[PDB]
Amino acid sequence: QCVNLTTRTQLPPAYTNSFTRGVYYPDKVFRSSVLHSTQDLFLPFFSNVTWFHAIHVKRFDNPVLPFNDGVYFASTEKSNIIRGWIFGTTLDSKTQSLLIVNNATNVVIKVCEFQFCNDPFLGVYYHKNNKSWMESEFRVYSSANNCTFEYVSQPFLMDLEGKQGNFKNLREFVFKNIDGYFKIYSKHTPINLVRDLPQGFSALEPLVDLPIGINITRFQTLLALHRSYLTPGDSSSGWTAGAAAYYVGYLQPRTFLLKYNENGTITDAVDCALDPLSETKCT
Amino acid sequence: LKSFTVEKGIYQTSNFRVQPTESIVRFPNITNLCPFGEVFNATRFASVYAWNRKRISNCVADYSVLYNSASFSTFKCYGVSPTKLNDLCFTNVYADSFVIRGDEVRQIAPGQTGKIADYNYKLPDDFTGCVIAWNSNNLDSKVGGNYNYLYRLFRKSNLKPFERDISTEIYQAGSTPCNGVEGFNCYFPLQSYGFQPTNGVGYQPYRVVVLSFELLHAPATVCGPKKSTNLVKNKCVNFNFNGLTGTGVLTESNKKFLPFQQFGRDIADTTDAVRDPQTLEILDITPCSFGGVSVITPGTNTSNQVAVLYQDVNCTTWRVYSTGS
Amino acid sequence: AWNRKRISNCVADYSVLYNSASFSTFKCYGVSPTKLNDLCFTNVYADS
Amino acid sequence: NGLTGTGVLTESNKKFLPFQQFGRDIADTTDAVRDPQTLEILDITPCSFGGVSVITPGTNTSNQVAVLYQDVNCTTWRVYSTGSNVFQTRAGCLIGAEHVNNSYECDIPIGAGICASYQTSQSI
Amino acid sequence: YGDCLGDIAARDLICAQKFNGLTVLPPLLTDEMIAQYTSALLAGTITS
Amino acid sequence: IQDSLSSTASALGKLQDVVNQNAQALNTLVKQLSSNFGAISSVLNDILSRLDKVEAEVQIDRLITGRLQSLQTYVTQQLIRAAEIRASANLAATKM
Amino acid sequence: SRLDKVEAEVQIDRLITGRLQSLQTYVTQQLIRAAEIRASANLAATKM
Amino acid sequence: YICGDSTECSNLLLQYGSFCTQLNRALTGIAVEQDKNTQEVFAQVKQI
Amino acid sequence: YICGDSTECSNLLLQYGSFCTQLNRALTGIAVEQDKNTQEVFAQVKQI
Ligand SMILES: C=CC1=C(C)/C(=C/c2[nH]c(Cc3[nH]c(/C=C4\NC(=O)C(C)=C4C=C)c(C)c3CCC(=O)O)c(CCC(=O)O)c2C)NC1=O
Ligand SMILES: *[C@@H]1O[C@H](CO)[C@@H](O[C@@H]2O[C@H](CO)[C@@H](O)[C@H](O)[C@H]2NC(C)=O)[C@H](O)[C@H]1NC(C)=O
Ligand SMILES: CCCCC/C=C\C/C=C/CCCCCCCC(=O)O
Ligand SMILES: *[C@@H]1O[C@H](CO)[C@@H](O)[C@H](O)[C@H]1NC(C)=O
Ligand SMILES: *[C@@H]1O[C@H](CO)[C@@H](O)[C@H](O)[C@H]1NC(C)=O
Ligand SMILES: *[C@@H]1O[C@H](CO)[C@@H](O)[C@H](O)[C@H]1NC(C)=O
Ligand SMILES: *[C@@H]1O[C@H](CO)[C@@H](O)[C@H](O)[C@H]1NC(C)=O
Ligand SMILES: *[C@@H]1O[C@H](CO)[C@@H](O)[C@H](O)[C@H]1NC(C)=O
Ligand SMILES: *[C@@H]1O[C@H](CO)[C@@H](O)[C@H](O)[C@H]1NC(C)=O
Ligand SMILES: *[C@@H]1O[C@H](CO)[C@@H](O)[C@H](O)[C@H]1NC(C)=O
Ligand SMILES: *[C@@H]1O[C@H](CO)[C@@H](O)[C@H](O)[C@H]1NC(C)=O
Ligand SMILES: *[C@@H]1O[C@H](CO)[C@@H](O)[C@H](O)[C@H]1NC(C)=O
Repeated sequence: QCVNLTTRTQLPPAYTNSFTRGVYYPDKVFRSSVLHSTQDLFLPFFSNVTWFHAIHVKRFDNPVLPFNDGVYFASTEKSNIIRGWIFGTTLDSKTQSLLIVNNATNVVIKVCEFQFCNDPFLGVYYHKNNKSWMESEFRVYSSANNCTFEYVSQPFLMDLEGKQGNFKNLREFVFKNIDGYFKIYSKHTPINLVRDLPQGFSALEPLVDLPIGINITRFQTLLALHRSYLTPGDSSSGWTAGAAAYYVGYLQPRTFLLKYNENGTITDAVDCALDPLSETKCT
Repeated sequence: LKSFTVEKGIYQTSNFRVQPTESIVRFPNITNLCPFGEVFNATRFASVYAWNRKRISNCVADYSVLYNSASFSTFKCYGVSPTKLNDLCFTNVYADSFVIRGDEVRQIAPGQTGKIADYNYKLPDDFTGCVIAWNSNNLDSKVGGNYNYLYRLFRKSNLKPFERDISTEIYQAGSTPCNGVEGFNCYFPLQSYGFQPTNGVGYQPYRVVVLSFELLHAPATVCGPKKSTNLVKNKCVNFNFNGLTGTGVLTESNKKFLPFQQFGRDIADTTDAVRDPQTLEILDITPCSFGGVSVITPGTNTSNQVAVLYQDVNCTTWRVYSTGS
Repeated sequence: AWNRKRISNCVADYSVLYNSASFSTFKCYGVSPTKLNDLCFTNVYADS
Repeated sequence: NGLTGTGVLTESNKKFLPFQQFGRDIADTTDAVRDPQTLEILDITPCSFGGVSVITPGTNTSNQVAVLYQDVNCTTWRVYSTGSNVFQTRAGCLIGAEHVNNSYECDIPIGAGICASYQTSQSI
Repeated sequence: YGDCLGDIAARDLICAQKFNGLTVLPPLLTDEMIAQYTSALLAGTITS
Repeated sequence: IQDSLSSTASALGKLQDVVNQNAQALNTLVKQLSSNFGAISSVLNDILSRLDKVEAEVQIDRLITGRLQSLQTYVTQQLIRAAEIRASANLAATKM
Repeated sequence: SRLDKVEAEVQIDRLITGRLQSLQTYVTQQLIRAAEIRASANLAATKM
Repeated sequence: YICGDSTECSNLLLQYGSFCTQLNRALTGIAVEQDKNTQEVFAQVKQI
Repeated sequence: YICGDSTECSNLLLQYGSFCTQLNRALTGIAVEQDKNTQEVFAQVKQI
């Protein structure tokens, strides 16, 4: 069912900086006006993160990336393009794989023995006669057996109409797989920048803890393209990309000094043993 | 002073320590009894290489109905005392059920070795919860053999805690590749148990259920069979909030907790604020012991009259032993 | 009159004892069972 | 042979007796070891050594700092970052502060008759 | 570090002290400065 | 001297140092109540509400030992500071 | 290298407590010696 | 300070009353010494 | 000094940072006091 895309033009990879970004709540305990020291897996301050983007100019990036003790994944978008993740070891129907997809109607999370093909994606079609954008193509996998987990959310409709201008929505996620538990922290922010990650601070709140029990070493991102009457290609040349970006970083065990204000929200943090001044601040 | 005689002067005694009045219990109000018959009284259990995991919620954990039948040969609990199971509330209880051989029941424990503990099922080193195991020779075993239960024998490396491996690929023991065929130095990983009613004690099927949970850190749904009590305030009382027991005064609060927070802690890492499970409101907990006390006395060979000085308090009743004059 | 045997020049794998010979009692003092694959032993005596 | 650790292995000069395998220090810690594969002695040395000090003005003034590494020449080496403005004193190697020839009532005591201050662009 | 690693076949006190995190800081005033101060005191008490 | 004392406020640091030292010592004594000291928790309530009084005494014993060590350290520091302050007071009395 | 991290924490806790006790004793001795040396230095300054 | 507002720990702690009493005696001596220091420094003259 | 060049023991020891910081503060005070003592004793005169 799924096909192969033969239109992308490749460029050397791009890297950016993580400006004091990627701090999440370590526990579910309320603290107010406290300087609290913690020892956990965090994204180091001023890290050299990787940048991927989907534009038409064409660039359409969704490679297989490693999974080293956890992943910090940020996404800047305006048309809800980035809409899925796939985690697994081999992705070749020999080991179990985890799939999280938002297909504009439901949020499906499945731990299942999938047969993923080379280029998984989703596809939206635009109708000229009346103004209605609808999702029509779902080409992630081909078969699924021994299918353990199951979760389907309530139905809904998502604004997937093509919008241009300036990037609006920034969504940050932290995934970590420990002791059979897949823990996901999430956060959403409205922004008005055009190119890169805004400089600022934002704490990530716990979102979900899935008891999956999977050996996870690799992961991949599921984007959505657009099909229009402008390009008369059949399946591999008639695809036009949207405009979105996502940044990837890896977590490491570190010591952090967090500041809880009077209301009980994290406002500042010190990545300890970053530079000797930070160590002095720790002491 | 460890003596019957006291010299003239002033001495410092213990602070004004006040005793509690009554005791209260506040548990979330749940009426359902979660299934003890779909976990312990089921008709079909999964194999050990693919063990069954079930989440349980909205409980009244009584376990007093398990006395009429289902005598358990093994019941070992880590992280909590067995006698305190009726005074606690549990956050998220997971039941892991499977069937093994009796001689292997000793391998279901933290920090153990063997084929079960290495290739099939592994428990974490920091384990909270506990293990139950009982003999089921008259249910899982039949004459002529019962090969419906399988287990893994060959694996490249040991498993991680709470990890499941159900893949069935040919295992290479020597150096030549196998390429999906069974031959010389190319074995099949899974093999079936052999269960018969005439086997020995060791070679008999044992059903094992492992319960995993967390205590006193997050909002709890599974709770014990204790009753509830009315809420009192502005008095030093003994409280039991979701298993957290203490003494203090409960006062109306102004903090607003996030929807996933239940307890608040001080800089000294002690409980300060708590959310009432019955009605969602925040209350602050304050100790009811406060204020120093000093005694002024002449020599005991002169008189027995003394004076008492209570620090940090006006007198213009109050927190005094006896007002007097 | 129990039997004592000295063992030497080993590769202590004990992974071949999984095909058969299920042990009802296996209790180890002075060393953790999980560290038996990361150690070398000086002089092993088996008393049977 | 089951003894796990971290360190630097160096050629040795000690000669063990035919029935000895490990050597120990006065603090009762492993110092020398014989290689089981080929019979030779190697000394084990920790790879952590040398003190570090940080000279800084108030954080409400500037974020620039200087780092003094004890017991090391600078005349790369065992430093976090070489950078520039390397200065050599008898208390250690100073990185992040330029050297002058004047002499005032000194502000921040570094040591061995050397002090530091925040002056004028703006620097240490 | 290249000197304490040099004398690994010979026992030393300062190397063992420093390898365990016990360091000695240098005094702020050197002996030359103290000698200058003493000479100034002598000159003041002799001439004036 | 009146004008100099009125303008500056950094000449009387020898007393602010003592006040700050005492306050900081008390605050540190308060801080040291969050240490596990090898036990499973830093609160008596959790240990009492999770374990019966046959295996909960070990953690309580460890906590008691740690708290006593902290108190003794504080007392020794106070004794040394009292000695030096007494020497300073004797010098002041001689000067008066 | 001999025990896993479920029964090896006890010995490490004991060792940590002992080392901390040694460090505190050393610090107290140094404080007392510093006090007496400071008294001697004050006497020397008065004499000068 | 140790386990205030608790009953079982008080029963356990009853075997450290000598230590607690000794600490309190030291603190009382410190306070009395400070009062004596102030009185000795500032009350040299007797007639106002 | 306690368990240098080890990772697990550092994680265990993270619950004694207050003690370590207090010891270091005492030692720093001692060193500053000694420097002040030398400066006060030998720098009575200002003009060389
Ligand atoms: C991918 C599946 C997915 C994930 C991992 C996630 C978090 C998430 N995002 C949202 C609002 C909400 N959530 C989303 C979608 C997203 N944030 C994303 O990371 C992605 C991929 C989308 C879908 C494209 C949108 C487009 C909006 C419309 C307003 C807003 O920007 O929050 C919710 C609360 C919805 C309710 O309670 O009624 C949650 C749990 N949400 C999802 O749908
Ligand atoms: C989880 O998956 C990884 C990758 O498949 C496993 O690592 C491999 O282990 C085999 C053992 O023979 C090696 O041949 C491979 O070279 C390893 N690959 C990598 C990237 O490390 C790993 O063993 C699995 N973890 C568990 C607990 O089973
Ligand atoms: C007879 C030669 C053995 C000599 C080796 C001596 C020490 C090294 C140890 C092996 C551990 C005990 C062997 C059996 C382990 C049982 C594993 C199981 O199935 O649960
Ligand atoms: C896409 O490419 C992969 C390998 O390059 C191949 O296995 C697959 O058959 C291809 N699919 C299509 C539709 O060409
Ligand atoms: C840091 O980002 C740059 C991009 O300019 C890249 O060249 C470099 O490889 C990155 N460094 C590391 C260690 O990845
Ligand atoms: C009009 O919009 C609907 C959905 O909104 C779409 O199915 C349809 O294609 C459009 N009408 C025609 C004639 O295509
Ligand atoms: C997985 O599915 C295959 C065939 O669909 C079957 O042979 C096997 O028994 C299943 N394994 C598990 C654990 O369900
Ligand atoms: C805390 O929340 C309140 C809203 O009730 C807000 O007015 C106040 O500014 C917040 N305090 C801080 C320091 O932000
Ligand atoms: C039972 O629980 C609900 C909370 O949803 C609460 O509103 C109600 O008052 C409770 N009933 C009693 C008798 O407290
Ligand atoms: C278990 O099942 C049997 C019959 O199915 C029944 O007699 C028994 O009462 C049940 N026990 C429990 C605790 O439900
Ligand atoms: C095997 O052991 C002997 C020691 O007798 C040694 O000489 C030889 O080098 C070793 N073989 C290898 C590959 O190291
Ligand atoms: C650096 O080593 C040289 C000898 O080559 C020596 O002159 C110098 O004393 C050393 N540095 C210091 C600060 O002593």
